[PDB]
Amino acid sequence: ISHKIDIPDSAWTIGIGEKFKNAGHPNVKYPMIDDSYVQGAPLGGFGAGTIGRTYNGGFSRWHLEIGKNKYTTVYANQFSVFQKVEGNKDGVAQVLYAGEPENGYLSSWKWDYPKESGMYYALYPNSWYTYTNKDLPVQLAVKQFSPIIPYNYKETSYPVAVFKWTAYNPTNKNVDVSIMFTWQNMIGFFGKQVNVNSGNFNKIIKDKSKDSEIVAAVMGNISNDNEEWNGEYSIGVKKVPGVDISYKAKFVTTGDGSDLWHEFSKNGILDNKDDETPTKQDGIGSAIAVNFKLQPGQTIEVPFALSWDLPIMKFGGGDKWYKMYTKYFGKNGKNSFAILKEALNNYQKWEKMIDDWQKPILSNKSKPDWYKTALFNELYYLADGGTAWENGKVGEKDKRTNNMFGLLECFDYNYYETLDVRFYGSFPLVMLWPDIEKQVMRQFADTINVQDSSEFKVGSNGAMAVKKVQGMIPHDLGSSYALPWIKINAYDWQNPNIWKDLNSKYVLLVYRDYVLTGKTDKEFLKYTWKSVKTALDKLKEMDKDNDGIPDNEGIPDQTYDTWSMKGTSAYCGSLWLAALKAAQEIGKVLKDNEAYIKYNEWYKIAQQNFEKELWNGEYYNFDTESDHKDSIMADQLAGQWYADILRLGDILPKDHVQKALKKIYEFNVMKFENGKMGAVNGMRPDGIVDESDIQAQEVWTGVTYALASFMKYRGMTEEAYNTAYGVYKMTYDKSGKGYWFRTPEAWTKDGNYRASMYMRPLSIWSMEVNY
Ligand SMILES: *[C@H]1[C@H]([NH3+])[C@H](CO)[C@@H](O)[C@H](O)[C@H]1O
Ligand SMILES: [Ca+2]
Ligand SMILES: [Cl-]
Repeated sequence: ISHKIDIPDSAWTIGIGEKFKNAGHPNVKYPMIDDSYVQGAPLGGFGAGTIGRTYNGGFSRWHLEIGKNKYTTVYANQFSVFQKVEGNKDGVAQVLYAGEPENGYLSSWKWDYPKESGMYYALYPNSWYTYTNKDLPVQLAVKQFSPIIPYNYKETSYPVAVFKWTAYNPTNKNVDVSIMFTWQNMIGFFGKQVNVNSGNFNKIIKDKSKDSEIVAAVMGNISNDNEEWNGEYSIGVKKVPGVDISYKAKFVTTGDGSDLWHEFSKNGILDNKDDETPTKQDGIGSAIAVNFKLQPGQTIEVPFALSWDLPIMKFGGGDKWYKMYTKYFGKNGKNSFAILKEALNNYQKWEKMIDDWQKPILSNKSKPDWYKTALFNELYYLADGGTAWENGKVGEKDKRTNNMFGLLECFDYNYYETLDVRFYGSFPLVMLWPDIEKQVMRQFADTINVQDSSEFKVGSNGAMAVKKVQGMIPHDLGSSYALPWIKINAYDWQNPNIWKDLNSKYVLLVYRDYVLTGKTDKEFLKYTWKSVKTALDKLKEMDKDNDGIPDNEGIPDQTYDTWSMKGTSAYCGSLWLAALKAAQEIGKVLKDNEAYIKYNEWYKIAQQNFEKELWNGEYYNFDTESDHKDSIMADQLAGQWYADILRLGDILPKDHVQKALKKIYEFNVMKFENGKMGAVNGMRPDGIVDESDIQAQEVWTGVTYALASFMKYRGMTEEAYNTAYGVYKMTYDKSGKGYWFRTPEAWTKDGNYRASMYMRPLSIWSMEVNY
């Protein structure tokens, strides 16, 4: 069957129903998400809410409630197959799901799709399932995707998925085949406080335009309430030559399922029974099937689709917003059929658009397949990370020009656009969706001079601190449990208003976004320039010892929020140097002589003092005053890394940078499990992992990928890919820890993890920056 479909060799692959033996688990004491290794590539566009369908076939990882992660298989949601060989009395019917319900429902359906009988493949945004089963003479495959397309802000938003089936008969008998899509009416699955199924009902739409015929089920509710819970789901199929369509509008999901299954298992043909009766307590669902006869050697292809029109997202602080796709389909929540139809009539164009964007990388035969696997599959997080993309506040009067956006750091630390993390994680956005990236950075610019003098308890030490200080960049733009975009600085473990990295990272992200979009967007530099100057001016005030560099205060006052730095640090110091160099450049572009002169003066003093304070002959010391000061830090030259990307030249001597990178490769990579797991954060110069704090002993996936890109830029090609390979292997390989489609922030040497589904590893896209 893989002969009749084209799956790229770089697709991640696993057997349907394969048990994975090696899997990791959280390495922390507090409760932390662990949804198991049974995952797959998500379906759904940016800001739409996403649905994770796993490699076992189940629709199990629900991100439809924006900002929340709910792992539960909705067992009624499936593809099923019927096959009957010409000359047999009976056919066979089978749910394409390698599992079964726990207790109760749908006992009549044929569960437990057998092992060693099919494969799952993923190369985001595409995934595939092949079915090669000795009791199914006709072989089947499906290609499933959403239209996630760089430089496209329309289709990329859509709450839709397409399932393109291919069926091939390798035998010498005629075989009757049916494929059935079932879906529960999930209105009330979340957001509805009482009466969760009440008023749900299903209708059948038959669209008979010539050379189209679509048949679709629309699963909605009789209420017209404008609430997060209300809207519609649709499933449907497009008629193709040689296929007939059948349907069932209403079967009971909170029952044994035999209302539907006795029809399908007989002859693969449903009753075509319409029934718009609303349910009260029972759960209900719909079914759409196709049936056809395959001659020996014959192939047939048929598309199904799924859409969800859930127009309103609500956050825990009370704000309700329309999702981005509503711009294209409307806001009233009765548009699921329009969305489905658009997909069923345009999916072939979308396939080609995805192929067109993937082709430059896939066709580059100098790059290993593993690297391609990771580059594309890490992109899952852009849609799956609780992504919020608004098209107005519900009830909003004054029209607006922009659509605010946010990606979560992760689900365990439910913070939007954590700036210290996006410094690593935002590369795909600037490179592939630059209008979104510039919007986010304008969001940050707009916060710089916000002051909120109310106080909060700091988690690390119990002291009270001001929420938001004028001139200090925020850690984050809110929490999905509170008020994204409106109440910033949701994070409370430390006080980010005294952090020594955020203001620098902010400036560097600004200049990055100018450089990587062609050095043409002077208007973006003009919008952000006051905030850039304010940010550097405020951070200068933190230089207590007058060496020209902000001083770390013997506490975790930066992204390593449990790892103390004291005095001048390699990390914050290098970031400061590069940020000064960037601001000098912007000064030149914008003809701001006083800023150029001032930042140049600050840069020259700071650069001299940084080298003297920290250069030890082999690498740059972690810091000037900590007990662990001669640790080799993987991220010690983060400022120079960004300076390379920004084309700002040498902030530090080339020979010193080279020695430092070589040391990090020889130590932090190669002496940490033989370089097979990434770069550990801190290593002592005797070749022993630094145990001064948990973070020192962790590999950070996104720091590792960033380090790899830096090594690549500096011509250490073999070291770069070796360093990155460890992250790929841990994430995706049979020898790793089973983290596919949930890449975590960190792991320790035992392979166990902290914070699955994390933003930072999107930094693998920095390996694709083109000089
Ligand atoms: C999320 C998390 N604590 C990390 C460390 O893993 C930190 O960098 C972020 O600032 C925090 O919000
Ligand atoms: Ca200082
Ligand atoms: Cl290997």
